[PDB]
Amino acid sequence: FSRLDKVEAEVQIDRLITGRLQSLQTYVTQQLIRAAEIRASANLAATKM
Amino acid sequence: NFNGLKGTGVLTESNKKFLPFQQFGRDIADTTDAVRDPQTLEILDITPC
Repeated sequence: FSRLDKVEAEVQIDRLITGRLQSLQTYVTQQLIRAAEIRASANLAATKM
Repeated sequence: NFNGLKGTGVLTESNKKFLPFQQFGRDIADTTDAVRDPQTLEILDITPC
């Protein structure tokens, strides 16, 4: 934005938004998959209790 | 804006010592986190407000 117009800046920015957004959907999928393992543990810990 | 480096944030005096040839400090995300003021050769940290 310090160096390009509202016409070619967009063509670059669109690739930062795509990449970073894919880096969120990846992190959230990893957290959901791990949350399911911590839950299996929490359900065993409640049963041990 | 410093030397064309647009941004938004709160500026505060840094304890970071830049060597004579540096103008910008970078963080782990490669964003400019500190800058040497071009008129008076002292260092500001840049922080998001």
